[PDB]
Parts: sequence; C-alpha cells; structure tokens
Amino acid sequence: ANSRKPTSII
Amino acid sequence: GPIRKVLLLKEDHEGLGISITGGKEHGVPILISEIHPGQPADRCGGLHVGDAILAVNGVNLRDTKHKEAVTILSQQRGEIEFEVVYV
Repeated sequence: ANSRKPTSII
Repeated sequence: GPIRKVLLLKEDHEGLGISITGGKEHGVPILISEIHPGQPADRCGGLHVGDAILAVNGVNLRDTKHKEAVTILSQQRGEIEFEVVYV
C-alpha cells in the first residue's frame, strides 16, 4: 500500500 | 531561488520547532514541512515551509538519509546556521 511521507519533529 | 544562510538561536532546553520530510532514501532533499508557531525557527525568521535544508553548521545534508539528518539536526546547540533554498 502507498504510504504518507515520513515526517519527523526536531 | 537563491541559497540563503539563516541563523537560528535555540536555547539548550528546547528543540528547533520544525517538522521535516525527505532525505536520500526518498530521492528528495530534507524539506521543511512545518514551522511550529512560537518556537525557535518561527521566532528567528528566515525558514519557511518548502525550504530544502542543504546544510547545518557546515554539515552537508544534501546526500543524507532521513534518520541520520534528524540526528545531525537534533544534535546542534546554540547559534545554529542553516543553508537553505526554495526551488
């Protein structure tokens, strides 16, 4: 399945 | 657009106040996806949603994987210089 782009908080 | 050198002043007790996406394993730059209101990136100005982060404190982030970029970015302290561009 397609996935949302990994996002990180910094 | 033009590559900019942008200064951010961060206290040792807080994070940068940015969300990022991308990196080498995605075939795109480290990109700013959010600038968090009332946190250092917001207060210091110069950093905007959609900017690619090319380097921090002289450390090249152009060919860096996402996780390793998170490590490098999160490890910086104090007066932190970003090299960024909007394309």
